[PDB]
Amino acid sequence: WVTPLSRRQYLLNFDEHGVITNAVDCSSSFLSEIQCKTQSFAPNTGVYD
Amino acid sequence: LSGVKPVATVYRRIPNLPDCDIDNWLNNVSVPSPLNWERRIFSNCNF
Amino acid sequence: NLLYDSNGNIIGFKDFLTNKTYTILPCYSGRVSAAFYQNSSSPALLYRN
Amino acid sequence: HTVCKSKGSIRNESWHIDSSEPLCLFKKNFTYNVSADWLYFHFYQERGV
Amino acid sequence: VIGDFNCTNSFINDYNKTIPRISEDVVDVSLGLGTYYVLNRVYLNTTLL
Ligand SMILES: *[C@@H]1O[C@H](CO)[C@@H](O[C@@H]2O[C@H](CO)[C@@H](O)[C@H](O)[C@H]2NC(C)=O)[C@H](O)[C@H]1NC(C)=O
Ligand SMILES: *[C@@H]1O[C@H](CO)[C@@H](O[C@@H]2O[C@H](CO)[C@@H](O)[C@H](O)[C@H]2NC(C)=O)[C@H](O)[C@H]1NC(C)=O
Ligand SMILES: *[C@@H]1O[C@H](CO)[C@@H](O[C@@H]2O[C@H](CO)[C@@H](O)[C@H](O)[C@H]2NC(C)=O)[C@H](O)[C@H]1NC(C)=O
Ligand SMILES: *[C@@H]1O[C@H](CO)[C@@H](O)[C@H](O)[C@H]1NC(C)=O
Repeated sequence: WVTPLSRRQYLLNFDEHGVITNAVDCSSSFLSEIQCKTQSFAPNTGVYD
Repeated sequence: LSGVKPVATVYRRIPNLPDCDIDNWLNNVSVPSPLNWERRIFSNCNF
Repeated sequence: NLLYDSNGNIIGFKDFLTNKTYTILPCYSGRVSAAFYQNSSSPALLYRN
Repeated sequence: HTVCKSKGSIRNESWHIDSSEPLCLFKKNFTYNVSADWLYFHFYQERGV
Repeated sequence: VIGDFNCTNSFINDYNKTIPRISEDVVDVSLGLGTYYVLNRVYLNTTLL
């Protein structure tokens, strides 16, 4: 199986042992864009444009 | 007031090509005669 | 073989020849605060912190 | 084409013809799990690298 | 057509019933599938973009 690639922007979470736990594609949904612009998986309460 | 570069440098890099291993072929247990003079070409390696 | 932080700098590495780890520490680079009178031979230096 | 080495085939492996060893820039062997089920790879280039 | 040298012409035909198939699965980067580690960098307990 082959799929094309594109220059995207992803957010990576590292644990204490340096193992990637979860990732969020910033071009998937609006909550993903909020997590991208806040640089965190638990964004605070606010109005994001 | 004002706020030197030491010449000591540390250069480490992983090689991209294997070793030539010329000493293994020269120290072989089989020594060819002057009439044979076997030949081995070494290329794309580090020595 | 290298250790990086969230800011993007390197703070450690591993040697593949001796199998020993190290921590890269930044080197000192600071200035001196000197107090000088109207007519004096040498001012008074102060290395802060 | 690629010829099976476990059970053989009717053809011979022929994908390059070189009398001597050509100029190479990279050469290294890697090992993986033989009993694996699926493999994943990533190939890309940027700025000639 | 890849190369420009004649190496074998034993059995060459024109088959016209070979169509690639499309998989039924999609890309899911939630658990980490589809993401790759950095070249040689290690990150411990950090969230990197
Ligand atoms: C550094 O650690 C690596 C990993 O264990 C060592 O590589 C091993 O060396 C032994 C001895 O020859 C082999 O039996 C293993 O198969 C090697 N493992 C791998 C993954 O290559 C290496 O020798 C160590 N280096 C030093 C200087 O101690
Ligand atoms: C990587 O592995 C391949 C396959 O095991 C090696 O190719 C072999 O090379 C030897 C020496 O030239 C030949 O006698 C064998 O017939 C080759 N095997 C195959 C399947 O082609 C290759 O040399 C290895 N590379 C390194 C750098 O060790
Ligand atoms: C991993 O990182 C988290 C987030 O920075 C650390 O959690 C903080 O720990 C400090 C010290 O105990 C607390 O004062 C903060 O309130 C914590 N923040 C959160 C959001 O929990 C955690 O300690 C780190 N773990 C290790 C082993 O370094
Ligand atoms: C290779 O994969 C099989 C099946 O997934 C597994 O049982 C085996 O432990 C793996 N080998 C190693 C060295 O982990």
